[PDB]
Amino acid sequence: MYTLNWQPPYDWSWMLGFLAARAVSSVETVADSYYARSLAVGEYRGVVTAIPDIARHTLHINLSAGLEPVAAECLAKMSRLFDLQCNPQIVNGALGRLGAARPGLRLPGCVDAFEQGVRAILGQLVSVAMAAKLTARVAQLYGERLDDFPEYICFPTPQRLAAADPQALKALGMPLKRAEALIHLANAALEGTLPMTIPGDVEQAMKTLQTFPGIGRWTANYFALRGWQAKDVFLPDDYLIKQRFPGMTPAQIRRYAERWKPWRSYALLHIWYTEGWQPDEA
Amino acid sequence: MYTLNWQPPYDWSWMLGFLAARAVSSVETVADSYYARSLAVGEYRGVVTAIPDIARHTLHINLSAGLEPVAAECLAKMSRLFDLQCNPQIVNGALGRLGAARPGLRLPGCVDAFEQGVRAILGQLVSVAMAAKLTARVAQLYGERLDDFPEYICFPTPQRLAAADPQALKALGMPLKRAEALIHLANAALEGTLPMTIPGDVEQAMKTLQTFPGIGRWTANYFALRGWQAKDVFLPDDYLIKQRFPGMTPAQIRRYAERWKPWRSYALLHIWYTEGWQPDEA
Amino acid sequence: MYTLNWQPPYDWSWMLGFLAARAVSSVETVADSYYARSLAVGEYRGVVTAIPDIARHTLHINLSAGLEPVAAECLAKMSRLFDLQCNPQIVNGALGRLGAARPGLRLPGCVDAFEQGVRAILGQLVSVAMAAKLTARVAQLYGERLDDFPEYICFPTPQRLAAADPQALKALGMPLKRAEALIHLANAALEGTLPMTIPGDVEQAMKTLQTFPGIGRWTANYFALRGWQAKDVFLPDDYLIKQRFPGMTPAQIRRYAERWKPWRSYALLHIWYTEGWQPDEA
Amino acid sequence: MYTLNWQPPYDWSWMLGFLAARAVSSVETVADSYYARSLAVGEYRGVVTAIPDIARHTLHINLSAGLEPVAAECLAKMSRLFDLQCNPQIVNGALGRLGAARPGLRLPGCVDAFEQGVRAILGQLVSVAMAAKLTARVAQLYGERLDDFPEYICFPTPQRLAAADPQALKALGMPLKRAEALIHLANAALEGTLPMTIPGDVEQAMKTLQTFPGIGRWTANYFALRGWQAKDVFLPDDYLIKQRFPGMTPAQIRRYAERWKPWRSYALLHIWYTEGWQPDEA
DNA sequence: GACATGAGTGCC
DNA sequence: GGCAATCATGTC
DNA sequence: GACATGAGTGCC
DNA sequence: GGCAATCATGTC
Repeated sequence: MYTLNWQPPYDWSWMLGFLAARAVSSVETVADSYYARSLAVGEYRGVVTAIPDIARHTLHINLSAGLEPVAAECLAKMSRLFDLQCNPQIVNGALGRLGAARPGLRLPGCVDAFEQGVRAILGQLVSVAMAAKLTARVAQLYGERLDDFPEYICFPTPQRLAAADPQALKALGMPLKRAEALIHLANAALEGTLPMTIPGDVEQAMKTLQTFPGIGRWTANYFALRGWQAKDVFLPDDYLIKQRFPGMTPAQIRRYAERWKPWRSYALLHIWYTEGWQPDEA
Repeated sequence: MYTLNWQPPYDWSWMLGFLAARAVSSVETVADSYYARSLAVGEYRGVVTAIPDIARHTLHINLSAGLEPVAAECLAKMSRLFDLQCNPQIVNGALGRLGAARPGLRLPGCVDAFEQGVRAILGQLVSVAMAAKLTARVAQLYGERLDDFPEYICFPTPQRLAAADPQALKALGMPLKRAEALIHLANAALEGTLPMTIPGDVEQAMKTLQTFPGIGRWTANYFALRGWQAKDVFLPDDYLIKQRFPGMTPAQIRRYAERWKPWRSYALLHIWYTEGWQPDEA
Repeated sequence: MYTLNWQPPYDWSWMLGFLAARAVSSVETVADSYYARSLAVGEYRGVVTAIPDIARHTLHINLSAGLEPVAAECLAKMSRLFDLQCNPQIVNGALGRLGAARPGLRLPGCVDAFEQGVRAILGQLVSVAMAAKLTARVAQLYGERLDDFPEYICFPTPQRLAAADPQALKALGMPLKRAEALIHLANAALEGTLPMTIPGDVEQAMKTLQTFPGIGRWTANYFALRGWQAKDVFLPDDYLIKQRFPGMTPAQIRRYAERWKPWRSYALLHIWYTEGWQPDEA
Repeated sequence: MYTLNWQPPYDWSWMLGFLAARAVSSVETVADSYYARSLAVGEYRGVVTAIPDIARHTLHINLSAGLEPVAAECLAKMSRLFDLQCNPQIVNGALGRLGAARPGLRLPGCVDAFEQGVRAILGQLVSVAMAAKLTARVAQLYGERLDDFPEYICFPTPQRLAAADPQALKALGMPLKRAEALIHLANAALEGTLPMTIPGDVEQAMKTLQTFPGIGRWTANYFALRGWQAKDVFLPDDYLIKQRFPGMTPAQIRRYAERWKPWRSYALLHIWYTEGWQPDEA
């Protein structure tokens, strides 16, 4: 129905693949040719379906009737999720060899900063697959089911999770601390204390984010990267990243990563997805 | 040349007139058949042209090339400015009598919360046409002029204002306290403390806003109304509103306005634009 | 055994009466010729007896064996409770007529500032008689009994009250907020945040005290007066004072009392103890 | 004139030696048989003279005419300075072997926490003799000369040091952060933030102190020991202490020191004044 | 991974 | 020796 | 209009 | 009494 453009190349299989690994049952549905999920903009709700068109370098977006009133916001959330803004020539030109194997690579965003904030926290310690499980369990117990599309459920809203009983969330498979970290976030979301869009000083904002309980530096970075689509953040505390920089302390990795400014976020994605990558034999 | 929907009726004449009066020279061009303004989204920028199609309840948005990479957000920004989501048959069904004269009334949003915040501040105590002229100076001094369209210039950014010399701001025609309010506001925008989108608890967010130097309740209320497009806020401290409710205290005005919950903002605009309106003998 | 002197005149009759009215059962005992109470200084506990000898205008102080190791402090405490440093000639000479009906008048101090802090809060609203009874129940429930004097019980320490159950204190016949105020006051004392001795800037010190939940301007003033024996503070919010200055508002009473600087605390006691008194209608 | 008791044994030779090496010229005088210093309690000033009587197990105190109105507090001040409360049988029964060589060891206190605070900071990273001269300058540059004893000057008051040129102090012989440490300490003293008497939670109180500029864990430890006469603190970060535990780290020392609870303050003193001391090689 | 403890360094 | 910036431990 | 004072009122 | 909400009032 609605259509947006993007600049080639765009590695849709890599992206869909990435979203598929982390998809949340009842919330999203990922296939090799499309992506679809529940979505709530204020009191408006429905199902969004994104269908890429390679030959045309266009993305077709359909919205169920309930979302039509806020169509444009839905589109903007979709464009942030898929990084339609990216100019591969600029980024690939800057990274050189690091991104030559997958020039279509994009930064997987999100459709809602609050949701991404919840996703990032439950992503702590556990595995990608396991986090998706847990999130799926939190969506289950706290999300609203779409009247018009029963199969789908909306990601839990801030007001709902802010009222949740720490004990209940704990019961789902997380320490009490983690559950408290979630409740605190929902409240910050309600008060306007959790930046919902990228802030002017990502560094300062991430720092402030770290005063939140349950949110350490890994969570704040990963959150800025996904929740804000911050393009210049590396994840030196990341598990897989420690594996890509054998025997290197976080500050070492951070300093090494500096050579990729101002597209560090993109370099991170490349390192993550380069099987045998290893620092330069220098 | 994208297109967005709107439900009828929609009083474009009234909407353009509202924006026209507050149009900031070099930023916005307001004619009776179209709206156009410079627009900056991150590093992306250009000019936006909005053309209403009464013919079939549609809004045609044109984007210059420099904004195409972020077309989606641009459209979202416009939908918030023109209140495209509004279902007038629902609002007027609630306001009844009060909105029967101008059923096509809409809430004039903004295209950026920070900009709107700056406008709210520079709108304090002075006349409408005055705030406009004054704001245009600020835009002229701290704005980034477009290369694609030289005639236009982008609204100041938070980093540019956060770094402004207070006195230099004062010299433009405002007290120092106001020049300082702007600077604080920009900082808050820089570190993610100024909610850029409507928060879950508008009351709470407004309370917090009032702790900002230069921001009192009238400014908070007004900011929430236009900056977040909050639909249920009234301005009992407004100059004109006080005239509409002869000899009533803010609390009394607010008690009275409760009859229009949950659409107090619409009620507010109708009362603002209804010369000679007076309260019932309730 | 121990002896401390004073400068005449001293209205022991009044001093003992005042104290007798506010005496806490099991804690203090007030006769017409002597005063006595339980007393703890660190881990040193015992009973103190003070017998004033008008004839030789000296104060007889006897100490149970348990306090002998910290005798001097016990002495300094009795001297603050009885204001033996007072030079009646300097005060009665700076007050004129106000201090004539009883020039022996002394500022009734306290034996421990935390204790006085508790007494100040429990003294809120209720009569002097009820405050006493209420304070008696707090002592009985959290107090420390002296192994050598089972009739006597030590006033609750911060360690016990800081750990107290809000509902337990409430059950003694006080609002939940008052109980919460006590618990907080205790924590401050544990943390070292409650001035246990008169601070250089009583004004600033009191202002800070008012940020304590449950402590308003009245409690702070009365606390400064009794707990720090600050000699220049008035109680313009005091109920009885309000009646001594009919028609006047807090600040007017406060503007009037400035005439008695820097001995406003004494003036307060005098105006307090003169049923007739009334201001001079300027 | 006034007499205070103490329990044997009491190493007066050592005590006076400790105070003599830290004696501030113009403030205090120390001799083989007595101690004497300026003393200010409110607007009352004068000279205090302490003379020990070994025959009677007593300390004789003499006050100059200007301190008589507050004699008892003066006495209490001397008692805290000379640790008259100490029961050597208890401390030695606990320290065992460690204090067997000088069972008359006492904890040298102070006559005022603020002063002690100032001395703690002025003694940072310098020799006892230098801190003495340095403090001496500070005393003369901001003190209160006694009219009845011209060569004696009262230690600077918090108000006087609060309102002091941060450069003038530097001039006397200290860094910039050094003088700012004083000025801050003074303000804290003016508003009642610096505990003047031992708090119920020494650990927590010290933690807060470390948030004071210029006041680190060492000063906070040494301040608790001398200014509050806390009896169970230790100084693992002390230069001399480190050498008494060759190699060991602040945490290891700290842990070995626990064997002396609840009298670590005493253990410390014995270790400071026992040269060839070294822990059990075990 | 978040978080408090503790321990290098290393500079005014 | 106050004080900012890392690492390495060790529960939750 | 923001923003300190200061009062009233009403409900803990 | 504490305290939040509310209503002038004077200043910038």
